[PDB]
Amino acid sequence: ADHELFLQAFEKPTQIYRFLRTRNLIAPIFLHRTLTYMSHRNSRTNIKRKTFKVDDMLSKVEKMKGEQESHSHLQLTFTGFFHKVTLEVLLVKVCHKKRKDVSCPIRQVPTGKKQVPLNPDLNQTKPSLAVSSNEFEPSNSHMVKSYSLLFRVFVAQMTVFDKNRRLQLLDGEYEVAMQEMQGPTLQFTLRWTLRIFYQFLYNNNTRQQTEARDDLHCPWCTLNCRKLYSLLKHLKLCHSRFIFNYVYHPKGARIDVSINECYDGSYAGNPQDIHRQPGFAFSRNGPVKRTPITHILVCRPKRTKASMSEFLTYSSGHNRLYFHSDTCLPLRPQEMEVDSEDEKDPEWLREKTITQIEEFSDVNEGEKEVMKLWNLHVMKHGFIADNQMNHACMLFVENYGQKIIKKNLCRNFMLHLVSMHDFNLISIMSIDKAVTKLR
Amino acid sequence: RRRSLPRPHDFFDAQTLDAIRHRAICFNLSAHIESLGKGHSVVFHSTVIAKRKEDSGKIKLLLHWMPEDILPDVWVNESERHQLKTKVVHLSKLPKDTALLLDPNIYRTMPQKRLKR
Amino acid sequence: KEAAFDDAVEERVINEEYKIWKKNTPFLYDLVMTHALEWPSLTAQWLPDVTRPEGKDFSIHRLVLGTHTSDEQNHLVIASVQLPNDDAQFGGFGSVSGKIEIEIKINHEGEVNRARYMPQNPCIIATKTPSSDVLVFDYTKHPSKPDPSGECNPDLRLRGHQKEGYGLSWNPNLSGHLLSASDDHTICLWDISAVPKEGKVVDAKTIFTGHTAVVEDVSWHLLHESLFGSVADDQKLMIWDTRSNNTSKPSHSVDAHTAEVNCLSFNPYSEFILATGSADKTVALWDLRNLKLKLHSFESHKDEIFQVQWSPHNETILASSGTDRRLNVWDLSKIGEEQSPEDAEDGPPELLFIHGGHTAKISDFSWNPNEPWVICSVSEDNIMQVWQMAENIYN
Amino acid sequence: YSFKCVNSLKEDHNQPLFGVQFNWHSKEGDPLVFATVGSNRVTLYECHSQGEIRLLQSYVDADADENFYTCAWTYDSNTSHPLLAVAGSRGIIRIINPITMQCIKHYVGHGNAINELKFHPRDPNLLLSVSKDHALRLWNIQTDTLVAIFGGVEGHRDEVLSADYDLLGEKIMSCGMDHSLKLWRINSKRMMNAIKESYDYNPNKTNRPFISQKIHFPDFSTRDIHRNYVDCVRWLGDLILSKSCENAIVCWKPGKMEDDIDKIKPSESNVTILGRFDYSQCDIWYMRFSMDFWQKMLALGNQVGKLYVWDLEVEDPHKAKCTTLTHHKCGAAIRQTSFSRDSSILIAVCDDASIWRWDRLR
Amino acid sequence: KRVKSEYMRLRQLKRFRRADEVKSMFSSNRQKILERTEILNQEWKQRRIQPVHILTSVSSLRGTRECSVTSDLDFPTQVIPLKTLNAVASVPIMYSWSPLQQNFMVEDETVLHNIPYMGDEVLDQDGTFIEELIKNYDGKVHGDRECGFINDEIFVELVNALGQYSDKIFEAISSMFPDKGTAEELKEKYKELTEQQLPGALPPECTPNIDGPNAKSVQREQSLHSFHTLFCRRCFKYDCFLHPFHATPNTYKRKNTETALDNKPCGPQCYQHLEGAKEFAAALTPPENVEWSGAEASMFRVLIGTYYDNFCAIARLIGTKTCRQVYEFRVKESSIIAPAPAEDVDTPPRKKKRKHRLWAAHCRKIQLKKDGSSNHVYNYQPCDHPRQPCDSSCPCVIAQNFCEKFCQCSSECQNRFPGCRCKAQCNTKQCPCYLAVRECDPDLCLTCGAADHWDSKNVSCKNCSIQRGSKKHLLLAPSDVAGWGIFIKDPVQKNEFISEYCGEIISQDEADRRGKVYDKYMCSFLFNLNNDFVVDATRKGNKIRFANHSVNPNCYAKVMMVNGDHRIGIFAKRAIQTGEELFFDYRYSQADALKYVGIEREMEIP
Amino acid sequence: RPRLQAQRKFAQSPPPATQISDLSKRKPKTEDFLTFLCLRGS
Ligand SMILES: Nc1ncnc2c1ncn2[C@@H]1O[C@H](CSCC[C@H](N)C(=O)O)[C@@H](O)[C@H]1O
Repeated sequence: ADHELFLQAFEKPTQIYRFLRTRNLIAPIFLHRTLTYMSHRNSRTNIKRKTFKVDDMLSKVEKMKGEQESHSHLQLTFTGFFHKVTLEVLLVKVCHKKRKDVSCPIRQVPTGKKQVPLNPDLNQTKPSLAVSSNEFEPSNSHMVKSYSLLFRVFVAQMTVFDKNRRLQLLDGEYEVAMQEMQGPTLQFTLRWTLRIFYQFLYNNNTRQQTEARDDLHCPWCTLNCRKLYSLLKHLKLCHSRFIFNYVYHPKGARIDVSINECYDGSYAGNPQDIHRQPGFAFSRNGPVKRTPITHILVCRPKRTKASMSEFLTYSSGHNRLYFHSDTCLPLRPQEMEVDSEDEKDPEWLREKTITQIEEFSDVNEGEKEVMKLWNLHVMKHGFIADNQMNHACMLFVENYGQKIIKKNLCRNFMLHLVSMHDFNLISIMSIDKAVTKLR
Repeated sequence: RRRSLPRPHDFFDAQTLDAIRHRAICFNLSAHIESLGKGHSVVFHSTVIAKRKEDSGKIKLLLHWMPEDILPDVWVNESERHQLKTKVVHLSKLPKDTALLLDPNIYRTMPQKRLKR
Repeated sequence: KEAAFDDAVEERVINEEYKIWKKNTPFLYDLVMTHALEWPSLTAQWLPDVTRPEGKDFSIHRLVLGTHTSDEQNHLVIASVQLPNDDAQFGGFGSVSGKIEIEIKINHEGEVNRARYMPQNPCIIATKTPSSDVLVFDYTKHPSKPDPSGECNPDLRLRGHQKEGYGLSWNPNLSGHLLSASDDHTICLWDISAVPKEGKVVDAKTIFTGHTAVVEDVSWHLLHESLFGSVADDQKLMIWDTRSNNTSKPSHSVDAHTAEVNCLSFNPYSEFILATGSADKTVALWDLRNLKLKLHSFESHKDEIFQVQWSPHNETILASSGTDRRLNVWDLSKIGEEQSPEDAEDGPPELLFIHGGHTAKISDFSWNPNEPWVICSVSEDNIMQVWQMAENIYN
Repeated sequence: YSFKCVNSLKEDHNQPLFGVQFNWHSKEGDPLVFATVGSNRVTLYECHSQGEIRLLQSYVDADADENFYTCAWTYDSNTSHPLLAVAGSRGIIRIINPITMQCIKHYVGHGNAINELKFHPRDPNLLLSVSKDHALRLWNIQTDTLVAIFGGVEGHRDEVLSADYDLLGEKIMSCGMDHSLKLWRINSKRMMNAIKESYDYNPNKTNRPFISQKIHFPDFSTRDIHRNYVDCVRWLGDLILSKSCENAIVCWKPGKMEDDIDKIKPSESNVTILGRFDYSQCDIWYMRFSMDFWQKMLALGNQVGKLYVWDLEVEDPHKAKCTTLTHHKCGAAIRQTSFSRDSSILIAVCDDASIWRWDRLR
Repeated sequence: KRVKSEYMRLRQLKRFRRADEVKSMFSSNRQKILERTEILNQEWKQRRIQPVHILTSVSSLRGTRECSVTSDLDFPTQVIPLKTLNAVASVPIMYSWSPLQQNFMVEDETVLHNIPYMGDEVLDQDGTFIEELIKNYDGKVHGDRECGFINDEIFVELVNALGQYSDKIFEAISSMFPDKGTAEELKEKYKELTEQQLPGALPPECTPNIDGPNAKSVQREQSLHSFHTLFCRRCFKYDCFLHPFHATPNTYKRKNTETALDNKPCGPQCYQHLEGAKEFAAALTPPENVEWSGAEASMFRVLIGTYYDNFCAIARLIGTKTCRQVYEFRVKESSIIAPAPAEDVDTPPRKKKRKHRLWAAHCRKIQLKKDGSSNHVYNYQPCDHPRQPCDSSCPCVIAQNFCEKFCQCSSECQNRFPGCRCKAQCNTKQCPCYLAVRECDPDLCLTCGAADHWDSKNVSCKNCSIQRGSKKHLLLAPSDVAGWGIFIKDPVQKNEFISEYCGEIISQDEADRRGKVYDKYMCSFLFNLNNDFVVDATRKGNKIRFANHSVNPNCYAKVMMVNGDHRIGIFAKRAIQTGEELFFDYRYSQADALKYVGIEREMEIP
Repeated sequence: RPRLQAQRKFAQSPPPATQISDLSKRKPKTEDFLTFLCLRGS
């Protein structure tokens, strides 16, 4: 026997939330400090009014006290290389990523290539220069990112501005290790001009014993819950893929986890796109139609106090997707209005009456033809009452008058009226009307 | 409810489980989040970068970290040598503008190419 | 292309996150009510007038939307909403049948992208411009049932624009004045205060062009009838003053974020402050007198932002939305406030709770001026949501 | 003609396989690639010569304990790609493109489990599906639409587990649990009108859903041909090749000897048997058979793996052939046979998840 | 028995005769095989197909599963990581069914014609279930174990082994071949063979069609004999699928005074308006120049029974007849035939001031006391024999049902009701039809308006919907409890109509026979309809069958009689909004209900 | 009787308790342990 089935069953809940840890830490769907039971965080009480005439003066004072960075022209002189040759450099200006830009665009500005010593030895020095133009202006360089420098011999890169647009460099000799293709390097200079326990429950005959550490931090979403009650409540709220039951450990608390028995609400988007083939499913390139639904989960919670003893959904809409009864085919929301797929005269019974009438022995097609056609008509309109059939005969003649006139079946059709009157269904006057309309 | 209520169709199909499974392998063999990253943080490994000589005898050092998710390379003091070899940055203090590059399932624009704006 | 595989995987991820958010709603919100629509709406602006029926514990609200139909005729729509207007308003809380109604539906040529009503007369709403012409609709005259006999024959249409636009704002101080943006790099001025003649077409009063890229929003100042700010995609917003008789010389030469900026809004309870949001994943506020100086920028979003809303019930409460699939409320009172590392790692101190009740881009959102805290948010996924914070964060 | 082989395979998952079909649409000189179905994995295989069988990437529906019973090859008219259609016990038909190694289309609508499928030899985008709910589903792959059903009580009254087209693709013969053998004619005007409308339907084009129809009434029915459950059918010109667990394959046609196969009305119920073959140990059902493309030779698997091979000619069925080929290690059951475009390669299925390849000595 | 050997020898002689037929057919079909396979091969050679690439692995294979295929002989165990194709939301189990909005009687032949498949595992532990299943019909199977089936000549020659001794020979042949199985049918078969014909696919009296070229004169009853034997009065449709043909013909009286034949000149072509002809007609109240053909005589013999009085209409109907010759032909026929009685009754006394109330009061005592203790509700069966006029031998009386219009009782029989007196939506306790748990039949209930606004499907008269067939809009969707479910797209109020649980009307015995396999298959569809019929909906029906049952259902199903037929009606127990699965209590036996339908939707919430 | 029998379709015929490192034992079940406690977590 193997327990790999248990691990596989619990791994799907595991890795999902483990990746959601990174996703939410980078991009929180909600602030954890703002949770009602996580409210021990966010100690900044809302008590201030913050009149709009205090931040402008403070910002002006900060701007006056700021502006630490200063600049005039950037210059640099090359010393040489070293290996265990003419050199080319470039100037790059980077603009921040715009809507039409997949990433931040980079635009390069050429300069004058020069020559550098081909890995000179010690004391070999006995003039190459490159100067930058003072083209940095607030209007011209408003949209650009921090500038950078290109070096090629064997390519290297290094920026100039810091995060706050301040100068990151200085006038001095630089020893740069070159990222070719100790080791390759280049020389030059620059110038200016409590304890808890865990348990896993599934097929409880046997299980893998577990222990717990970092108690206040969730094993999955690594959230530091400073309140023991709030830890279990957050586990319940954010980890429906597990069922937690609390037992008081002799040396603290204990939580036993178990895979969810039902775990409903797996999909909540447009139900029409659940069964659709790939490519056309979850497209969202253009608007898609879905049935109107209304769902409410919070109206006015009682807001009870944080009580440990507590540990031991309205919806009016179509919601689920509807399928065609005849074909078990999913129904389009736009086709939903008229796709009743049920009417009084199914085609199969239309063929059934024909086949059964024609199949019988002691009767010929000369009479079976009208015997078949009358059934077709009456079952097409589904007459029930006697006064309904009095006009059912009339509607039969109305539907098939030209066809019978071109067919000349009046004498055979007369047998139908005789049977009608023998059952008192068709009156004497209605007998003639089936004849005048026949021609 | 009752004893044998059926389980609704799980929208998280098995191939997505395989994708997250392989992501777990790559992140366990690349950054060691559980051990080195302490679960909630990502370790950044610095390398040997250029050293600049200031007016004083001490040389201002430069360090660029291997993951290079969103941080720009910034100059450091001489004491940073052998002290800032490995740093651990929590996912929260990583920049909120360009840190998505570590893995593109962490965040992406769902409409991607938008027919409308 | 590996984009489709990642898109499907992240679709399942966003489904999982939506589920997790949904089960966390009772201990996060005082009110969660999500709705689905037949067609998506790109406009979410609460009507100012809200009726309060007596006896029952809920009030009747009205909300302006717009059908974005990709197959059939689009319709201008006004949807009513019931909200628990009672202290003890605990099926749901009120009538269990009509918490969402579609009572008003008006034919529209093309979909609605950014609809903004009149403060002076909410019956008049402009559907912006999925065309070269801006249409005017008076929902009182139009029938409740949408007649499919072509367009609803809008009362007035405005000339001046060439391509589509997503910026719209009516003058809060002067009657019948509108400004709107477009991809034509231009903002057009309209005077809808007096249309006595026939034709039912009002030309642009004055064309405004001072930006080198696409303009995407424009708004008037609430305490300044003549001073109105404009924002464009050339990493530059610009404040314009009328009566200057110059269509290219701004009143104050100013510059916006380092990247594309798409929204601009003023706070009603002040004379100077102004806020805007850009595609640089940042929302920054400016001042009418401190133009050059930078007060603060908000760095909670991760994608482009094209909607900003000052809370009408407060002076220091702001909100913004974007393609980040998140809705952020800003409390300027707590700007730069010191907090413990647990509070900081969740988010910046000035950032209030980040709403996450959506599966697509939040097309538009607004706060109703009747309840002290009330806000809806729409999306292209037809996900209509009205949400409220738990009182614990603002007492 | 005599087959010899020293080779065998076995899949690790060990549950029984339920069908193999060769990619007859492969061009001249292409490697012999055939599909295998069963055990929640679609295992494609490649064969060139010398007994070597090369696997292709298997597609597994690990979302549930699905059991697979169906493989069927086809080609895309628009892009000239080899497509494979797979259906299983879940009543779900899956279309997987091996060129991209990823599925493209799935189909839902089956009320119960699905047995083996066959593709239309004339229109590649048409797929006929048997079902456990006494129904017959035909599909239009080019538009993903559902076309007329053959599922009424007037059709089969129990579990349908076999269907086939003729050589020209004009009539359909199927058999079920109720021993019935019924004929549906594709060449009937209603049917090609429905097919043409299926190729002409796009969901975005119109709001009205594609109006399919129900074909309850076949053009023939019979029960006395086999006293047991008939589980496999094939077409031999106008004749029917049917097998039931009376340990005998039989040949017969509707109507009398001179009765036309096209003018025979459904009222006529005359059945004439003009051929029968015998073998041993046909106790367990689902023991299907198939011919080569040229129909010159026939084989049928056995539960001990005996392969009774017979060459088909104009000779008398009584002494048509008495050739049997068997390997000492093929004692497991066999439930499906398949041939290449030529008679060179014969490959069958087994119960212990083993695959056997038989080589023709031509 | 040697009968089988003799049959085999005769079949061998026939096969020797047909050895050329089989050879020629095989050759001809092999020609078509070649000519229709060569074209397919050439079509395949015409176009090109992209070959499949070799096995490859993606970078995600490290976390993905890997499979291996081993070989019995010396071949490498090739391995390949699996490709997890995207899953789909499979629909729940369902069984195909022909849609209809009415019922369909199914013959009760005790032939299995299949053996349903079973798990094949419990049979090894206990395979007695299939034995119990087949023993209910008889310890047999379709085809039995005879293993014998030959041609007609071989079967006849099987008796030829003992034919020189016939009854014993035919019995031996029947024992040899189960196709016939009886020596008695051999007499009819031999009579047909000696006649070298059959009754024929036509009237047996040498006439293919009465309206066909064989325009033979026939009597009135023979012409309508095939017509009336295949005409069902109940459903009004020829060859009914839910009523038997064991009924008397249309031997009923009629309002003979309707055919007044008012005195009016019919022109020169008139059996009247001629002194001798008019005098003869008055007495019956020159010879024809044109002799009427056989068709004219046959149609006259039929139309006389309907239109005795006026000759003009009869002449107008018969093409081969003239009204001027009508008098002469009538004289000749009455000389060669006999007239008809055309019975009618007067019944002068009548009173409806209080007699309706008195009869209604009388019906209540029977239906409560005399019908509540019967413990059975027999299926409606009209009585058409005067052997018990409102007595204890009329099927409508012993079954305690009502001798309605469809019963051949007296026109003023007290065993019938005058319909709905009330106009108050026919569903309150004041409605006699609702009181008698039966839908009001429109031709009698002129108050509630069931016959009013026939084209309207929104009748203000509740408790007549099944007669109108105006079912509400219902939508199929998977059920959260088990299998499929039925969901309504519109709100439903108190006691509003939902579609009838349509199915197959079959006898109690046949329904119990089907229940034996339904219990094993777990997907049962049988709860009793009446003491004679039980509705089976596994083969035919509609979306109603998908409605499940819970301890607190949202609907109620009352088995109720409509127009002489019992129909299972569905009505909502409480107001149900859009998008809720319909549940109605099955009135199911508690033990077997908890065994079958024991799944509950909502637990003990309070 | 031979045709009445049911169609059977076939022939008759590391243990010690572990901390949250055990969680790290189940996402990367292969491709190295990534921590020494996974071996103790097996
Ligand atoms: N509430 C319930 N829970 C489980 N099974 C149910 C049920 N209601 C009905 N059934 C089963 O379904 C059959 C009645 S027909 C009910 C609907 C249909 N069978 C379906 O599955 O879609 C019975 O045989 C019973 O066993």
